[PDB]
Amino acid sequence: EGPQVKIREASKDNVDFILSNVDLAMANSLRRVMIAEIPTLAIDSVEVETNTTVLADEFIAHRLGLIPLQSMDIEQLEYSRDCFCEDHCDKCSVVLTLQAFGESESTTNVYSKDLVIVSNLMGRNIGHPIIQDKEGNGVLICKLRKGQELKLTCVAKKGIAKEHAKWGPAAAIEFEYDPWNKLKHTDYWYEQDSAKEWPQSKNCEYEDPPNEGDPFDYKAQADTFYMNVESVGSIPVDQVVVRGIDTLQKKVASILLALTQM
Amino acid sequence: TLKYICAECSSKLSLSRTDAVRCKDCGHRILLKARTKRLVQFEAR
Amino acid sequence: MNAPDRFELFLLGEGESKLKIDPDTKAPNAVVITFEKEDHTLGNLIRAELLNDRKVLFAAYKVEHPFFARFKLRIQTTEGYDPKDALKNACNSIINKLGALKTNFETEWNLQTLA
Amino acid sequence: MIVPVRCFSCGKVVGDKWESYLNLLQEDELDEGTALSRLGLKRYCCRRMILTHVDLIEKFLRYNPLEKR
Ligand SMILES: [Zn+2]
Ligand SMILES: [Zn+2]
Ligand SMILES: [Zn+2]
Repeated sequence: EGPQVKIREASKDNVDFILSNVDLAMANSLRRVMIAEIPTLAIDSVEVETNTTVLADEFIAHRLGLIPLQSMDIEQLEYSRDCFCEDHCDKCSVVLTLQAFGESESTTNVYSKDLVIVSNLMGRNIGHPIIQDKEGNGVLICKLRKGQELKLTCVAKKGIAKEHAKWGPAAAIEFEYDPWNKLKHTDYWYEQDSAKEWPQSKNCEYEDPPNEGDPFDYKAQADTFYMNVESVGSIPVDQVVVRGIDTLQKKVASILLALTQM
Repeated sequence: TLKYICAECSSKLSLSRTDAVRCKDCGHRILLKARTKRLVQFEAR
Repeated sequence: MNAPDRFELFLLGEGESKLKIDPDTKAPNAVVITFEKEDHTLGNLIRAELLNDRKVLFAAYKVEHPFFARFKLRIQTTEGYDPKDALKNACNSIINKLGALKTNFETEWNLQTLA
Repeated sequence: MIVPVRCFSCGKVVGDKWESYLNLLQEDELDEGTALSRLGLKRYCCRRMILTHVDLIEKFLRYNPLEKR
């Protein structure tokens, strides 16, 4: 008993589902947590040893921080802030290394597949850059003319999208409810006829259209929200949803614990 | 001594205080100081 | 230059607690609870779950300034009902609903084969 | 300068679709809209991220390296 879920489409990066028998506040809180509160791994620190490219050092550092990294086992990693090491260690970070040289007469593309994990992952499933396209080359980090070199070391910690958007695993989250406007939560702007000028949403097929003669239902509340969660690739989309629910539950549990302890 | 690079040749030179600032290989009078050896830290944000 | 550190949005600073409760003098049996390092995500959910309670006369929240991640929540209940108890019940209900939703979503996902 | 790693608005990773986009435009003679749709860019935020990019790094690559090894 509780909120009911029926998922229409499932993919490697998109899940389209219906969330019924739930409050609007709960659905919105889940959406916000999925956007902002899910921990993830991303490159945080960059030591540049050699950069003879045409791009600035912090330009490339910014690009590297935006590289999605595998975060399946991120819960086994610790935050650098509450780790007893000095700067970074193996219990709270993953160390990658990029080393590219322009030995070819044509432009040499530095991809994210060239990143090499140097730290000992200790059996975890974190750190590997996420590869999505068919060619097997990841994000296009940089380009090198002949003779140009780029040597650098990245330290990746775990963070959340609140601290910086590079840790966000959620991409866009479609969220809709009441496609027929039976709750009258919007007043449709129009010129001649509102119904004709406003295209029907794809979810209108999943609810009964209004009868055009019945009186306004002033007791009906908002439920049955159609939500489509996309994944950047750091974690599988189903894990995105599950970890969002877990994070919200942890927040409420922390509220309870603080209240009880005080 | 301190290391420099010819603006044109890209050749590496070592110059002292009394040395005239020119490229030995080509005579170019424009030199760029070499990259520092101390590590540089960048926040990836 | 004057920008604050982003971790101040969610990390409690030195010498401050997550919750502080102040009795309200405007109306009887009312409290105002300040939540630190929180925002709408928690406030709206808590307020709505409080409004589902039948013995809660008044429940509202506000984020006084976007710059600071904190919000105030005013709760007034009927006589003989501690507003702290109302907050506990709302939180327990939210946790139960989220657990049920997690179970249902896991079961629904396991039913898939095209993923 | 060089293709952005992620879409500014939603955060979809579009830095790995620049070469595929150029290949689709050149080799397959697809128009821009169909190529963008083929790559999976459906929201117009991502579509403007990839469609309006100007690849200036090529010009930067024409000048001889300052520090050549
Ligand atoms: Zn550590
Ligand atoms: Zn010279
Ligand atoms: Zn986008």
